[PDB]
Amino acid sequence: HQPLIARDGPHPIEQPTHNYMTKIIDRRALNAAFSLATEAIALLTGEAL
Amino acid sequence: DLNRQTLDELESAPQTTRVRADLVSIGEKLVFLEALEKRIYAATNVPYP
Repeated sequence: HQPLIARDGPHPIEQPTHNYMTKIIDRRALNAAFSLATEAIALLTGEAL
Repeated sequence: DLNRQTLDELESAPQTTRVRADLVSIGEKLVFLEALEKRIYAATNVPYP
């Protein structure tokens, strides 16, 4: 919303202006890895106990 | 008498409030120092005079 002032001639007479806006949410993401190893999987499960 | 009671000096001292405003001393007298493109002329299309 914009306010006003009051002018005198020979200037134009102004009106109360208004503005209306919407914005679009952009989307981004992340990435992160973990890599395990083969003969350590059996250690967690129990195949090589 | 020459020095009369002046017509203005019979009036009442009006009611006073408090206003935040900048005050500068130059020479022997105080000055209201003020910039006017934030209180007025903020986001209204009128040229600063």
